[PDB]
Amino acid sequence: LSPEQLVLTLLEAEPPHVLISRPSAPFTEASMMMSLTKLADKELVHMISWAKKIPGFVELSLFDQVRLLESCWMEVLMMGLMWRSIDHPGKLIFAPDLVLDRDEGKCVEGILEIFDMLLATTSRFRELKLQHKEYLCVKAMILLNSSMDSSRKLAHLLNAVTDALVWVIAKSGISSQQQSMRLANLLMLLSHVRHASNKGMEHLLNMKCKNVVPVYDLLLEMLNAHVL
Amino acid sequence: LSPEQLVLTLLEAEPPHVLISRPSAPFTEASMMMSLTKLADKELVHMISWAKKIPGFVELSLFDQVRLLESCWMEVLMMGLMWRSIDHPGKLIFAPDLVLDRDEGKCVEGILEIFDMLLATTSRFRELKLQHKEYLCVKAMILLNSSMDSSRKLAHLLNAVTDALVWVIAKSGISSQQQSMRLANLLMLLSHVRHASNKGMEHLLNMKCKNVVPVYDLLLEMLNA
Amino acid sequence: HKLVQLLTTT
Amino acid sequence: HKLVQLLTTT
Ligand SMILES: C=Cc1cc(O)cc2nc(-c3ccc(O)c(F)c3)oc12
Ligand SMILES: C=Cc1cc(O)cc2nc(-c3ccc(O)c(F)c3)oc12
Repeated sequence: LSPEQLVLTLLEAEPPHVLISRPSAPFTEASMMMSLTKLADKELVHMISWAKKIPGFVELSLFDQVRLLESCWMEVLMMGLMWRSIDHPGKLIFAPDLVLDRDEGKCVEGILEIFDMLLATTSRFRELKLQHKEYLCVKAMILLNSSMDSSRKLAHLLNAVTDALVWVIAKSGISSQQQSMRLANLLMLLSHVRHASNKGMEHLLNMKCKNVVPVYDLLLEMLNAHVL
Repeated sequence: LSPEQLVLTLLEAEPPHVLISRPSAPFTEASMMMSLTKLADKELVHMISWAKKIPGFVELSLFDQVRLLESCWMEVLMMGLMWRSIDHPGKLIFAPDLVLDRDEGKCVEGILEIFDMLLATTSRFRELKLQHKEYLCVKAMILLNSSMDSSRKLAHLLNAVTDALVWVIAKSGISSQQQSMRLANLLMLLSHVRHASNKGMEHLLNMKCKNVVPVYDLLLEMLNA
Repeated sequence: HKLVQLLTTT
Repeated sequence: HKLVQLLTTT
């Protein structure tokens, strides 16, 4: 399986566009958190189908499949969030019917801090002019690299996806030095996506513990499994 | 400044190893946390001197400097810990006479798990056969990339260290494709160092609240950020 | 255990 | 502030 063919399979694994089916209206702390959680739950279902479509993923032991997804889910959701927001500065496109402004994150205590992080990182990917194919590899790497017989498979799969990202960068046709700097820059931004996801989890857990948000089953499980 | 001059600069900028002795009696939850907090406090002081030697660091605004350091200090401490333990599988060299076995992490509620991921990452580094010059670049990158026109200068500084990392990897003589592959493999591990770094800080806050060990001055300021 | 059932069904 | 001191006073 060549780099181009692996990248295409990721394109094919891409989850469908998700909408929360909400008529446009002003956000309150209740409506916002209810929307974020409802959207996260829907995306989680699509995320599972996505991972299964990654060559070799289902070949992994069921234990690894579970622990990989339980640890990275929020990070994957946020990476998706940033690719959707790339062409819309100042905005966070969680979903077509869930577009938020920085000032709207002020109605929920502690979230403004996080929106600013997401907006910053997104602004950074925009500066680097992240390409769709780079997005695809990076997102897959997030899943395969969250591993904090089946072990070698994971390493092989992760290596293959890295190999694919290098290929994508090589196709851009920029100098070899600029290809090394770009690869390093994209990989270093993940640390920032990971940071904003750690904060998003802390904030979400806090919200669940207060039963302030109806935490749907899949999302409750993903959340409960992570902190544990 | 060429990539080589930058590496030579960081090489000299390396902080000297902090000397701390292992308690005479076998570790207790408290004596261990005391050993760790004390070592960290001493290393933190050296870390500040090390940072000011990273070309251009002192040229950033005092606020960027502080934000950068508060944001990554523990990850920097652990990167150094992993490098020191590179050649000692199953062993964690917090310092010359503070060699903790993976087992001793039992006397501290919830630290063993952290010792395990620290040892795992260390093995990944051993497996990649991380080189001293690569290590120096990566550790500095940890500091300059924790951004968690001084902003414009921070980027330039980060690219310079990245440029040096690329230069060092080229000096290994492997194919251009493998140079790219090794670069990716090295950086993908920053996520794991970071993970153990977050588990370590959260675990330290917890021990402080549990009054299991006193945490003040420099260490406390960094803990709260 | 929705995760596990979704991982074992299509 | 200790951090600030080490960064500027040292
Ligand atoms: C922003 C902080 C944040 C805080 C919180 O308490 C719950 C959240 N849920 C998300 C979220 C949902 C769907 C996505 O696709 C995504 F990228 C993020 O972000 C959240
Ligand atoms: C292991 C978890 C851990 C937990 C905790 O509550 C306090 C800690 N301090 C360190 C530490 C100290 C000096 C170092 O040089 C280093 F790398 C780590 O690790 C700690």
